[PDB]
Amino acid sequence: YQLYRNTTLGNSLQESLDELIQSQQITPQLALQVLLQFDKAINAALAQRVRNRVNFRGSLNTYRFCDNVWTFVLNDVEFREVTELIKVDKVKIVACD
Amino acid sequence: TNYKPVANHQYNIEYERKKKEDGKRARADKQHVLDMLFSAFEKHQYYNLKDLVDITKQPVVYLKEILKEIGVQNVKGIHKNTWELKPE
Amino acid sequence: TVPKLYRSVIEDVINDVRDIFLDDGVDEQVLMELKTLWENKLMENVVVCQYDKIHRSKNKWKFHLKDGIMNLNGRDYIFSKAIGDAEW
Amino acid sequence: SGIVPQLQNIVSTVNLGCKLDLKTIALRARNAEYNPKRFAAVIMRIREPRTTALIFSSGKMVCTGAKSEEQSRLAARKYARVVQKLGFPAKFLDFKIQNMVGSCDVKFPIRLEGLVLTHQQFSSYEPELFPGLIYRMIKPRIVLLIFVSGKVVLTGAKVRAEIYEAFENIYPILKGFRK
Amino acid sequence: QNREQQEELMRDLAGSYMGHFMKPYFKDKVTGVGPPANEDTREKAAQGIKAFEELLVTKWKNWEKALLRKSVVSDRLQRLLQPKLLKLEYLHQKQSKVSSELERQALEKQGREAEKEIQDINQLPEEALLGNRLDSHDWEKISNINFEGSRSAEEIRKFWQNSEHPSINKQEWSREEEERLQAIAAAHGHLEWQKIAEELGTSRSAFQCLQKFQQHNKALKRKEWTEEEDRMLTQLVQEMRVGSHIPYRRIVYYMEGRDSMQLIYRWTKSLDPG
Amino acid sequence: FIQMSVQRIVEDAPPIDLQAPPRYLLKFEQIYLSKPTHWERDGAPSPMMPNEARLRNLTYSAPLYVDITKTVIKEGEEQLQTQHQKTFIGKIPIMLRSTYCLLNGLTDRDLCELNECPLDPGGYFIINGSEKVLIA
Amino acid sequence: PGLQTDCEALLSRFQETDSVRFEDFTELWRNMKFGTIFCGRMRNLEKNMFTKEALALAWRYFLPPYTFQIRVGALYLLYGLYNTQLCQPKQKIRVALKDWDEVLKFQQDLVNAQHFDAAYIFRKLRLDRAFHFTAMPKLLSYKDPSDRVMKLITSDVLEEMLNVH
Amino acid sequence: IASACLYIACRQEGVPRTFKEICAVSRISKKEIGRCFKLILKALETSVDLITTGDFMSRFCSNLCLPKQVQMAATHIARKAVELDLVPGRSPISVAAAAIYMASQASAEKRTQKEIGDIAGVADVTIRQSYRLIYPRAPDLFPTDFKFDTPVDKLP
Amino acid sequence: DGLKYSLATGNWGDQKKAHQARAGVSQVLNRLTFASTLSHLRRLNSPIG
Amino acid sequence: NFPEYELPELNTRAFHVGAFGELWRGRLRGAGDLSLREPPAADSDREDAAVARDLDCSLEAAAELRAVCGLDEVIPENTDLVTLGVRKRFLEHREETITIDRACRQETFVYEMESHAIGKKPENSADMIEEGELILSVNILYPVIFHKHKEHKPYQTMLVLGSQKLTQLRDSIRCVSDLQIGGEFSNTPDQAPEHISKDLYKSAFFYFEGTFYNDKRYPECRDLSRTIIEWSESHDRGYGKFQTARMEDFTFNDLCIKLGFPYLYCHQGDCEHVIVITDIRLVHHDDCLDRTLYPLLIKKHWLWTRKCFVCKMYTARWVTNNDSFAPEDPCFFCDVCFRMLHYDSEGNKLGEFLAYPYVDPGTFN
Ligand SMILES: [Zn+2]
Ligand SMILES: [Zn+2]
Repeated sequence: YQLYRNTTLGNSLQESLDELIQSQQITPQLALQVLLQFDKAINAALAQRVRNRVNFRGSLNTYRFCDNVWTFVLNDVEFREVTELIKVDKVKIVACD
Repeated sequence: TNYKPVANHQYNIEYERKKKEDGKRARADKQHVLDMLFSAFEKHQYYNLKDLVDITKQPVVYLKEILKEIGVQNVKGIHKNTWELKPE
Repeated sequence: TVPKLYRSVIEDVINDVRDIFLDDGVDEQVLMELKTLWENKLMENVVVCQYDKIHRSKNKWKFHLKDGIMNLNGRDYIFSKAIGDAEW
Repeated sequence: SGIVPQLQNIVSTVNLGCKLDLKTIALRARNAEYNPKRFAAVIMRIREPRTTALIFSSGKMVCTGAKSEEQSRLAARKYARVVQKLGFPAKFLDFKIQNMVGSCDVKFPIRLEGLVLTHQQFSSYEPELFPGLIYRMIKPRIVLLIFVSGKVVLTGAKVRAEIYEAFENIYPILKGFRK
Repeated sequence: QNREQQEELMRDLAGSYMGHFMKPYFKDKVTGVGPPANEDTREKAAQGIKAFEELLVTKWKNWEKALLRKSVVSDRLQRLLQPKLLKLEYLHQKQSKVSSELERQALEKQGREAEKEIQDINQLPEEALLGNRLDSHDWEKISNINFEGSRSAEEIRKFWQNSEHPSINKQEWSREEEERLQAIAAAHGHLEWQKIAEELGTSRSAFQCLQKFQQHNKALKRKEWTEEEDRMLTQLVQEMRVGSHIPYRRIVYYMEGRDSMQLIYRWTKSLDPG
Repeated sequence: FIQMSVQRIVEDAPPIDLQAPPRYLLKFEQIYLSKPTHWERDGAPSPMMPNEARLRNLTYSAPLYVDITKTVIKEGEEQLQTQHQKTFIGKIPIMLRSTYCLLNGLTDRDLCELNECPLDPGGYFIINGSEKVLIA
Repeated sequence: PGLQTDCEALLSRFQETDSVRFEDFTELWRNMKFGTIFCGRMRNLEKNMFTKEALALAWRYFLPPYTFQIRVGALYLLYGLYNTQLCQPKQKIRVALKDWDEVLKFQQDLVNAQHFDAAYIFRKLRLDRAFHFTAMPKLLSYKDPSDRVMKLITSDVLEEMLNVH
Repeated sequence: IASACLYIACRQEGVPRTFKEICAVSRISKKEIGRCFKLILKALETSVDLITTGDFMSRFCSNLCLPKQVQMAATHIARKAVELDLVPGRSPISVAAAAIYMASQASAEKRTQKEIGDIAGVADVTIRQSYRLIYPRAPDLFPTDFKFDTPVDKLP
Repeated sequence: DGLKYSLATGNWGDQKKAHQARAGVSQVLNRLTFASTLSHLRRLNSPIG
Repeated sequence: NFPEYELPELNTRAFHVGAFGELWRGRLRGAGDLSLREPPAADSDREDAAVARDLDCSLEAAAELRAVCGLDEVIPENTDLVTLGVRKRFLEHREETITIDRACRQETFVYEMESHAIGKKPENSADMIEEGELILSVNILYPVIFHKHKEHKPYQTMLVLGSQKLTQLRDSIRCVSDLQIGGEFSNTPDQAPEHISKDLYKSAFFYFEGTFYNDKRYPECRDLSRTIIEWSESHDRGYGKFQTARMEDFTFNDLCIKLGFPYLYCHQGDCEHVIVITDIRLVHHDDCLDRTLYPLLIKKHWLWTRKCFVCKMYTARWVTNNDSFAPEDPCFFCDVCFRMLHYDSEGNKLGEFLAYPYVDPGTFN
C-alpha cells in the first residue's frame, strides 16, 4: 500500500532491513515480503487496535488530488486529542483510500 | 400500500451507485493491452469478444481496433464466428 | 499508546514472518536480531492517513479521516478517526 | 425599476492551444484535483478572483465562478500562466464568456400561480419539481427562476446587457402580480 | 400586547436541554469538544488522581462473558493462522515464478504440507485453543472490534486472565474444599493467597480463595461492643444525624470492624432511652 | 373455489428459482380478497354494488392479493428475506350473493335498500354489466 | 390529582351566588367541608408538597385573566387554605414580583368598591406574613376569563358615544 | 416517455397524481419522470393546468380511511389556507397533507404524520413544516358547521 | 383479463388458444321470467366431443 | 430589573439581583411585611382601629369584619371530594398492600434535610440577617459519579444568601474531588497521606453569563479560566466576549444572571458542577435566620457507597489497577482485604499492581 512506509515505524523498518541486507544476512525477496506483511499488519493494527478521535482546525494552505491521494498543506493548525492541544505551524496531510 | 410513493426504487439506486463507483474503463497504453492479450492467449486457444473484454477490461471499440491490428476472426461452424488471438 | 501500538505492530510482523524465515533457510536468530534492531532504531509535520470523506463547501473543507499516524513536533500520534475543518 | 441584478457567476472558456497531459498538471499544480474516475478534467482553484478552472486534455479551459467579465479574463490568464510555467506551450486563444448568472430581489412577494396562468407559453411552474417558476424569456434567450419570496435569478446570458434587459422586461410583469 | 403575546407563543414554539451542559460545559459549536485541560488538571492527572470515569465500575453481563470467550477463540485462530497463511501465499508466489518443474513439484509438495498444517490448525479444539490464562492476545482489538468500546483493554485482559478463563474453577465450593482452605490459610498465614490458591490443589484464583475465606471468616467483624466503641458510636451519630435520619452506612466507615446492621442494633436497642 | 381452490393453487405453485452468482427465490403463501371495489377516475376506491355494475357496465370483481416472500443469496454467507405483504396480483369476478359478495348476509330489507330483489337467487357474475351464468 | 377539580367546583359554586361577601364563602366552606381537603393520614413531606400545590393553584386563580368574582373567590380560597393547614411550618404563598403591582391595584379596587370583606382578608394575609415574595413562582430549572372587548366597549362607553353623536 | 405521458394524461383529465405516484408504479426515478415530462410539454407545444390542493383530496382522504366529512373538512382547510397565503410557495401536496392531518387529528378518526406521509408521499418533516404554518389559524379554516369529538381548540 | 375474458365470451383457455377453447360455458343469464332465471342457473350441459 | 420568562416556562432573562432585591424592598418598604420576628382584649381595639384606618371603615365595621372573617388532625374522612376520594382510595389500597407502613429512608432523609434548619434562631443575634436578604436557592448538579448520573442528573440544593460573597459558596460546596489523595501507594500503603486535593489545587471559578469569577484569593490559586479564554480567543467557537473577575470582590447580590439557566462551577482542575439559580426570594420569618451557617444544604443526593470487592461488609478504601490478583481491573478493597491480598508479611507488594487510596463518593458527599 506504500503509504505507511514513510512514518518513523516504516522508516526504521526499511533501515533495519537495509542493514540486514548489506550485512548479507537476508535476501531482498524476503525483505520485500516482510515489507508487504508490515503494511498489512499496520493497516490491521490502526484499524483494530486504535480508538481515539482527534479534531483539528487550521487554514488549509494548499491541496491536491491525484491517483486517489489527497495532499493537504495546512497552516497554523491546532490538533485536539482526548484532552491535550497540539499546535503546529504547518502540517502536511497525505490521505489515501 | 401497493405501488406506494417512492422517490426512487431501491434496486435503481443500488445499480446506479455501483456503476458510478466502478466509474470508467481506462484505455491502457497499447503495449500494456497487447501484453495482457498475449499473456491470456496461453490459457485458451480462442476467446469470445465479450469474454475477452472482461479479461482485458478495455473499451470495446478500442479493444476491437487493437485486436484487428493483429488478431483475426475465424468462422466456426459449431457455434459462430469468433476471434482468434493468433495473428496468423 | 503510540509505543504500545508500535510494539504490537512489531510483534505481529515478527510473529507472521517467522515461518518465511524458517522456510527460505535463515535462522530465527536473524529474526530476533531483526526484532531488536527494529526496536532500537525506533528510538516536517506530516499526517499519513486514509480519507473517509473530504467534503468541501464554497471554501470550507471538512475532512473525515480514518486510521492515521501523524508526526507533529517530532512526536508521533495515532488516531483512528480525525474530523478536521479548514478554510481555504 | 432602480434595482439591477448583481452578477453572481460568469462561465467563460478559452483555448490554450496545445494538448495537455493532465496527470502532469495534477502532480505539479498547487490546487489541482484530477479524478479521472469522476470527471475528465483538472479542477484548479485560485484565491485572488476566487475562480475554478476545469482544464481539459484537448487544451480547452473552462473558468467559472468569477463575478465580472474582467475578473474572469484575469483568472483565465492566471490559469494560462500556471499551465505555462508547468512546461506546456499554452497560449490564450478564443476567450469567450459562455454564461452569466445574475441575481436580484424585487422586494415583494409574487403570485406565481397567477403568473403562470397568464403567461402559460413562457413560464413553467411545477411545485413538485422546483419551488420556483421558470420563465424562458424569448427576446433575450434568458431563463429566470422567479420565486414567491421575490428573488429572481436570471441565467443563460452571454453579455451583461442581456441580463439587464431581461430583468427590465420581467419587472413590470412581476409588479403586475405583486402579492 | 396581544401581538406580543402572539410572539411569546411563537418563541415558545421555537424554544428548546441540560445534558448539553454536562461535564464539558464549554464546547465548540463546530466540533463539540471542550477546551484543553487546565494546568491544574494535568498536574492532578500526573499525581494519579483517578477521575470519576476511571473509577467507574460496571458488572460483567452474561452475554459479555460469552462474547469474551468467542472473541478470544477467534483471535487465537487468526493469530495462529496468519503465519501459515503467509507461508502458503509465499510458496504460491515462488511457484508463480520458479522457471523450473522439479523445483515446482517440490514447492507444490511443500504447499500441500502447509495446507495440511492450516487444516490441523482450523481443526484445533477449543480447549487447546484458549490457552493457559497467561498468554497475550490482542486485547486492544477485542475492546474495539468485538466490544464496541464498552470495555477497555486492561479491563478485558484482567477479567479474562484472573476470572473468566476456563482454567479457573468456577464451580461451587464443597465443605471439604472450604475446610482445606481454612486449614491452609490458618497454617500458611492469611497473607500469601497466591500460594494458598496453588496449595489448595484445585484450580482457583487467589481472589476466590480470599473471598471464600472472608465470607466464612469470623474475626471479620468484632461481634462485641466496648464502652470506648460506644462513645465513638455516639459521638459519630450526633455528628452525622440530620434529624431522625441516621446514615449508618456513612457512620460505619469510621467504626473499625463493624457493619451497619450492628450499628443499627446498637443505636436502636442499647443507646437510646428511648 | 375462492376459499380453498385459489389458495391451494397458489400454495401448490413451485417456488420461482432464479440464478444470475446471486440466487433469488419467490414463495407465495397467503391469499387475500377484498370486497368488490371500483376505482373512480381520480383513483378513489369505493365498494361496487351489483346494481352499479349492471348500470355502469362494470365487472363485479374483487381485488386479489398474495403474500410474497423473497429470499436472496449472494454466496457471501448472508441471507436476506424480504416479504411483500398483500401483493396485488389481479381481480377475481365474484358470484353474486356468495360469501365474498357484498350482498352476503344482508336481510331482505337491506337488499331492497340496495335496489336488489330479495327473490333474486344470485349465482351469476356481472361481466361488463352483463349477468353471466356458468353452465355446469 | 383531582385537586384542581375541587378548586374549580368551589369557585363555581361561589360565582353562582354573584356575591362577594366572605360569609357566603364560609357557608360554602362548611357545606363542601372543603377544609378537610387536608384531613387524612399523610406524612410531612407529601403533606407540605400537596399544600404547596394547593396554595399555588389558588393563587394562580387569584390573578388575571380571571373575572372579578372568580378572583375574590380565589382570594377567599387562599385565606381558607393557608389558615387551615396541617403543616407546622405553614406553607407560604409564592408571590412573584411582576404580579405585585396587579395584586395591589386589585386590593385598591376591592377597598374602593367597599368590598371590605375581601380587602380585610387580603390585609389579614399580609399581616400573618403568608407570602414568599419571590422573583418567579414555580422554581425553575432546565374557565371564566376577562375579555379585551369589555375594556374597549361597554354600556357607558356607547352611552357617551351616542350622547356626543 | 411512457411514465411522463401517463403523468401528463392524469393531469390533463383533471385527476392529477404526483410524480411520486407515477414513480411508485414505473421503473424509473421521479427525476427522469420530471425531466421527460418537461421535455414532452416542450415538444408537443402543449401545456397542463397548474395543480391545486383540491385535486389530491378525493384520493388522499379515500386511501386513508377518513370519512367524507373529514374529507370535505380538509378540502376546505387547504383551499382556505392557500387562499389566506398561510403557505407561500409550498407544494400543494404538502399543504394537502398538512390540512388532512389537521382535519384528522380534529375529527373522530385520528391519523399520525407517518400514515399521511406514506399516502401523500410527503416526508413527515414537510408535514410538520407546513402544519406549523397553518397551526395558529386552525379555527377560521375549518368549516363552520363541523362536528367533532376532539376540540379544535386543542391540537398537537 | 383472463378470468374476465373467459366469463365475458364463454371461451376457456387463453384467448390465443381459442381453437380448443370450450364454448358456451358462460351465457347471459335469461331474465325473461323468474322461472327462466331459475332454470338457467340449474342448467347442465353435456358436451359431445 | 424585572424577572421575566425568556423561555416560556424554563428560564428568565438576565437580571441584576441587587436591583431585584431593591425593587422588592421598595414595594414592601415600611409596610410591616418583612419582620423576621416571631408571631406574638386590649389588642383587639388597636387591631380594629388599624383596620378602620387601612380600609376606610368604622370601628364597628372593623370589629364586624374581625368577627365574621375568623378562622373557619382527625384521620377519619367522609363525605368526600374528588381528591379526598382519591386519597381515601390510595390509603385503602396501601393499607392492604403494605405490612409496615412507615416513612421510607429516602422520605425521612429528604425531609430531615429540607427541614433541618427552619426557625433556628441565631445564638449571637449579631449574625441575625437583615430584613430582606434575598436567599437564592441554588442547586449544584453532582458530577457524573455513577454512569446513570448522565440520565437523571442528581443535584444538591443550597440556600445561598444574597449579599454574601462568592467564595462563601465555593467554600461550602461539598464535592468529593476536594478529598482525593494523590499518588500511588502500592509499594507501601502506610505512607503519610499526601495532602487532600483541597489543599494542593486551591483554584476554582464560577461562570455566570459570560464572566469567569475566578478564585484568586490564595497564592496556590491559578487562573483556570485562562485556558478557556485562550481556547476561545482562537478560532471562533460559538462562545465570545468572555469576561473575568475575582470572586472575592463580588457577592450574589452584585450578580447579573438568569433563573433556571445552567451556569458553571469548575474546581479541582476540571470537576465541573452545573449551577442553577432556581429561585430568589426575600427571607421569611420561618426559615433559618443565622448567617454563620447560611449557605446551607437543603437537599443532597444520598449516593451509593462502593464496597470491598472481596468481602462485601466494609466500604472501599483502596482501588487497584493492573492487579495480578483482582478479577476486575479497577478493584476496590477495604483495608483488611487489601492488606491480606497484596502484602507478604512486612509490606513487600506481592505480584504487580497500582494501588491508590479511594475516597468513597457516597460517604464524604
Ligand atoms: Zn467537585
Ligand atoms: Zn474486604
